This record gives sequence, C-alpha cells and structure tokens, in this order.
Amino acid sequence: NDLCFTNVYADSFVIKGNEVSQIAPGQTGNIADYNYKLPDDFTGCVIAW
Amino acid sequence: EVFNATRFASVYAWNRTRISNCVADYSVLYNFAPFFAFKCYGVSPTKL
Ligand SMILES: *[C@@H]1O[C@H](CO)[C@@H](O[C@@H]2O[C@H](CO)[C@@H](O)[C@H](O)[C@@H]2O)[C@H](O)[C@H]1NC(C)=O
Ligand SMILES: *[C@@H]1O[C@H](CO)[C@@H](O)[C@H](O)[C@H]1NC(C)=O
Repeated sequence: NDLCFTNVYADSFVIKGNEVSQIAPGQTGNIADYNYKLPDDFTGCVIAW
Repeated sequence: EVFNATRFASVYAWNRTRISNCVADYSVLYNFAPFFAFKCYGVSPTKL
C-alpha cells in the first residue's frame, strides 16, 4: 500500500492445484509452456484460493 | 523402461541403470509422470 504503480494487470484463470505451483517466472509444464507463461522478470503477485 | 517399471527397488538398495547410445527427448519423461518436484541442479529442465 506504499507503492505507486503506472499500470496494473490482473490476469484471472481457474486451474488445478499443482498448476498453482506451476505458475512462476522461469517455470515449465503443460500449462506454463503452452497455456500461460509468466515473463522471467515478473514484478508482481500471483494469488490462488 | 525406467518409468514404466513396477518394483522400483527400496532406498536401501537403489537400483541404478545406465543410459547410453541413444537420443534423449524428455517429453516422454514429462508425460509419464504428474510431476511433484523437478529440482534439477546442474542443468535447467527447459533446455535439456
Ligand atoms: C533396474 O530396473 C531396470 C528396469 O528397466 C532393470 O532393467 C531390466 O532388467 C531386466 C532383468 O531384471 C532385463 O531383462 C531388462 O532387459 C531390463 O534391462 C534393471 O535390471 C534393474 N536393476 C536392478 C539392479 O534391479
Ligand atoms: C506402464 O504404464 C502404463 C500407463 O501408466 C500402465 O497402464 C502399464 O500397466 C505400465 N506397465 C507396467 C509394466 O507397469
């Protein structure tokens, strides 16, 4: 709450349990490679509930 | 034949197989297992 950001992006998708661990910069898998690749120099937060 | 086995020996006697004179495409290794931990140390899985 003490930061000022220029643009904020909120990509939302429902996915399995282990693919929650899959999503991270510089990762791999059936989803991380062909469905959703985060940029290595990711500066942000991912959220799973 | 290292992932389709049925009796992966106990840790007290770790079975060790040698892989040579062949071409390795680890996508078969990927699709034969719903992976839980792929911690590689000397080489990164992506460009393997
Ligand atoms: C470790 O597990 C391997 C699974 O592929 C075994 O390889 C097989 O061994 C059988 C004989 O047990 C061969 O007939 C077959 O061609 C294949 O090579 C390997 O033997 C096993 N090693 C030990 C020490 O258990
Ligand atoms: C090899 O794997 C397939 C699919 O997981 C399975 O149906 C088959 O029984 C396995 N073979 C042996 C010898 O365990």
